[PDB]
Amino acid sequence: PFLELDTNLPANRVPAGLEKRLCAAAASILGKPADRVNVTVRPGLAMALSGSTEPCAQLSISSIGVVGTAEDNRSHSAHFFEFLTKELALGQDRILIRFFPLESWQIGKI
Amino acid sequence: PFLELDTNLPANRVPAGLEKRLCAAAASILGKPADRVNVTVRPGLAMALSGSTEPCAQLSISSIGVVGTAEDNRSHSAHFFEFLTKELALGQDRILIRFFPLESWQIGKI
Amino acid sequence: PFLELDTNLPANRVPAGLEKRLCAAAASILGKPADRVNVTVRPGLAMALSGSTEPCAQLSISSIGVVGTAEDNRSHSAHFFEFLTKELALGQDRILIRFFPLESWQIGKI
Ligand SMILES: O=C(O)c1cccc(-c2cc(C(=O)O)ncc2C(=O)O)c1
Ligand SMILES: O=C(O)c1cccc(-c2cc(C(=O)O)ncc2C(=O)O)c1
Ligand SMILES: O=C(O)c1cccc(-c2cc(C(=O)O)ncc2C(=O)O)c1
Repeated sequence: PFLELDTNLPANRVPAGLEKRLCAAAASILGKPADRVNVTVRPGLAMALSGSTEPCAQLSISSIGVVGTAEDNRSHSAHFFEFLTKELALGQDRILIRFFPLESWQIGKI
Repeated sequence: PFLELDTNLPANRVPAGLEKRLCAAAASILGKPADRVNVTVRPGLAMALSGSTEPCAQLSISSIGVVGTAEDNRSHSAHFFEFLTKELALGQDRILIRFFPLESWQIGKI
Repeated sequence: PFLELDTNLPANRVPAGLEKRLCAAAASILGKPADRVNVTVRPGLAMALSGSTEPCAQLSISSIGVVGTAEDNRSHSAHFFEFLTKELALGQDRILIRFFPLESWQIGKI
């Protein structure tokens, strides 16, 4: 799976090694091996979420695994909110998650 | 809606509070309440647009609202070009917009 | 076409003008004119790829040109791995490419 996290938290306000803890958490949450988990964190951005510029984060999750129902993703979403609220001291209303299906042909390795 | 703006303008060359003005503009343009508008600005990137490295910007707009016709989006596009040309002193040829449909199930809140 | 490259290489460790060489390479690889090629490089990010935080890069390629088969993209992928391995001194296992189809209506110019 492919995780992309944008935040207006400055790089020096983001916990050291967040990308490592999010990778291991994502493997456990999504039930995938760690060696197939990809995380990108882009801190220090200018962001407005739900109309406001308080600290926030946007998480994109892209995977062959993504099933196009709310319920299929709701347990995953709940875990990712719990992870990000504790790591970045964000309220529940300062995080949004977007899920994107992928197919095998779209992924280039070699 | 979800707005993502990449630019090669350095962070200190981007107008203070662009993310706030783009959020309010987007609400007015897309006819959505401000509290459902999300903006991310990523300045200081290395960018080539239409083959050149002059100042430029790429805007992604993702929404349940996006209708898969040029004409449905053309009035929106026109407004976003007018907004970005004036804020970032870019010519019309230095901006590209991409529209992406979303469905409700893809969005995780809580 | 639209190329987006994320890397954990610091901006000052990324070769000067990578965005220009990637633009010209992409035009030659994808068989498109340079003036329709768009490249974004976002360096200095925190990244884990295949579970690890060694230097890596993620390349997204979005185009009307993208055909939904592995084989249609495999020659393109091979060229982009060859380009990035030599520019960023990354091993083959430290790069992942994702291909995304676009339709004309999604692209706003003016
Ligand atoms: O399934 C494969 O063998 C394969 C081939 C290329 C890439 C991937 C892949 C897919 C996903 C995902 O969609 O969640 N995540 C990680 C990988 C990967 O192997 O890096 C998987
Ligand atoms: O429609 C809802 O109630 C709902 C639930 C979760 C997320 C969103 C949503 C959708 C969009 C959009 O697709 O343009 N924009 C903002 C939101 C949001 O409520 O944050 C809307
Ligand atoms: O085909 C067109 O005339 C046209 C109109 C608007 C945007 C684009 C376009 C499409 C792609 C692509 O999907 O690979 N790449 C570059 C462009 C562009 O003209 O900037 C093309």
